[PDB]
Amino acid sequence: SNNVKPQVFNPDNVMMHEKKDGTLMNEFTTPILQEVMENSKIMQLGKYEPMEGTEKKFTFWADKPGAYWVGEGQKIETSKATWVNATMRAFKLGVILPVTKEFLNYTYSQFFEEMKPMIAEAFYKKFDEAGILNQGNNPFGKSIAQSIEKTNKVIKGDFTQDNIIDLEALLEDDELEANAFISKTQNRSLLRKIVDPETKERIYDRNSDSLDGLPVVNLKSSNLKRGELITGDFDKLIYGIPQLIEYKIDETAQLSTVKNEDGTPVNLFEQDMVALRATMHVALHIADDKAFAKLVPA
Amino acid sequence: MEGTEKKFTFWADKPGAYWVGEGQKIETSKATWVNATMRAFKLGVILPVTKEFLNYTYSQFFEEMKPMIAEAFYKKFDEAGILNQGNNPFGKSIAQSIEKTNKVIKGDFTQDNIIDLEALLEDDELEANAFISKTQNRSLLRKIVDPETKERIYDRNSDSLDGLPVVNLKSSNLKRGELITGDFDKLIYGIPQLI
Amino acid sequence: SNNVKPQVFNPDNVMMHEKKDGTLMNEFTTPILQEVMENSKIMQLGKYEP
Amino acid sequence: EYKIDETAQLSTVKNEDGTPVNLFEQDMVALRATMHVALHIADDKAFAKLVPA
Repeated sequence: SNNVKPQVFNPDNVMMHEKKDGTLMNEFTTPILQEVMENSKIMQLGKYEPMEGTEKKFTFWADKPGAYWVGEGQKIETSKATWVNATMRAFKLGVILPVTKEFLNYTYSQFFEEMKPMIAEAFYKKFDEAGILNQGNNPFGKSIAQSIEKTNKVIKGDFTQDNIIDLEALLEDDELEANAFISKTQNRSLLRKIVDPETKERIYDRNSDSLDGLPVVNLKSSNLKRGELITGDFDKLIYGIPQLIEYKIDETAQLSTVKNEDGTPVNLFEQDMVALRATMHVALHIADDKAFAKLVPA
Repeated sequence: MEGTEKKFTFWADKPGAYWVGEGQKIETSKATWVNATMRAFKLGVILPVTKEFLNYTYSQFFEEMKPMIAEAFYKKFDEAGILNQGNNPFGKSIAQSIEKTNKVIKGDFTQDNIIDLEALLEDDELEANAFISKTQNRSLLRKIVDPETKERIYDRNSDSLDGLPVVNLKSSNLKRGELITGDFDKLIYGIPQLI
Repeated sequence: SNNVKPQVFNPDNVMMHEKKDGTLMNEFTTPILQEVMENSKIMQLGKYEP
Repeated sequence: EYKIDETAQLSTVKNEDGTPVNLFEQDMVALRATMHVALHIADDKAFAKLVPA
């Protein structure tokens, strides 16, 4: 054939040195980032739990023995202890980034080293929005938002010291104490304008991002609406990581998920291409479905 | 700037990620970047003088006019880039961007409206940095009071509103009822040639 | 997609860590052979030829 | 001889939709074993058999 025009791909996920209009992309000015990389908020709030396999077992006390009053020479009676069990399993995150090897020579030599940070953020966000918000095809049967929905442990109404005290009070009604708040940064407008009419002191630190003395953590997600606030005992949210992010770089595989213009699968050896594969195994457990409560606009 | 134009490359998309079953196919995703560019324009004026005037009437005229020419340029630049006035040459200004994104409040000066006006930036994960004001707003700004605590948000001692600096335009185009908020690290200015 | 249930295969010769009912095979015990493996009878009886 | 491979395609095993199994996309491993072996019968008369009627 000796067809020298560049290859069209579907989807257009391949990075390329040459465009189909004939533009050839030398002297490329390396992009810069208007942002800082986000952490996992679950790895921030929750409790880490070492986990060697893809599954883990927990056992807890449930009943404690009694005692009796006995007269001299009366028969002493018996009593019984009891325990209960819980379990969590892991799921796998992954992505592939394909590159034409001209691109990696004549346009952006460092490309994969600059993607490695940006891949981690993508995994962390996928994990947080599953485990906090029940979003993004949550693989676990478990989340904060789903715990709240099964307990119906929800407050309705406006951000007020009235409703914010009631929100935390809803946890000690189950003999738990709140440890943090989850909110959407859009809504510190509302927290900034509530004050006690009696003592005339404000509940929210604009300076420290503390609400009612507890720390506030902000989600970047769009799924948590402005009027909504969540609180809980986050030591009851347990996570594990059987496999820290592993990267493989591959110069010879076939990618079936990207197709050539003629419909053939992309072959990395035969078409002179490279790809990066990242995978991570991550596990989530809500230790107590009652430990979380939500305030919602009516 | 090292010439009359500047150019910037910024990342525009992060790569996705997928939940993958046991032995299921992993899917692909891409990064992306976007380009922006900034160009200069020229300001100028000429001041003609009769030689008799410069000899007999006012010898230092040009040395003393230089400061006033400089001020005339700054007031032309500001009125083009803050407002959209003075037959603005550039593609866009703040008042252009506010009409396009429609981040405007209709209302009187109240603590609620001053807080909502900043909340219009928190909508988009941006934090307000300063205010731009008419100086004849000070009659309105000083009578804003918190009804519970009776705190006043305009610090008379520091020309500071809600703890943010206010900066005053001295132009006829910004009306007695109007106030502007932003993150001014997003204004970029360059000067290829000083006066 | 984000489809998390395990991959079905045909002929189904692939070894997998989890079953389609969701049983993850953690804490698995290494099998032990019931008989003992057979040698080649040809290699026992025949003449070798380098 | 044993060769272990982490990236090749297998064509003889197919996914639920009928696609071949790509070991790289699907995060898999395969062991290939091969051997060469040869046979000769120096005299075909040297063997005899008893068979039921």
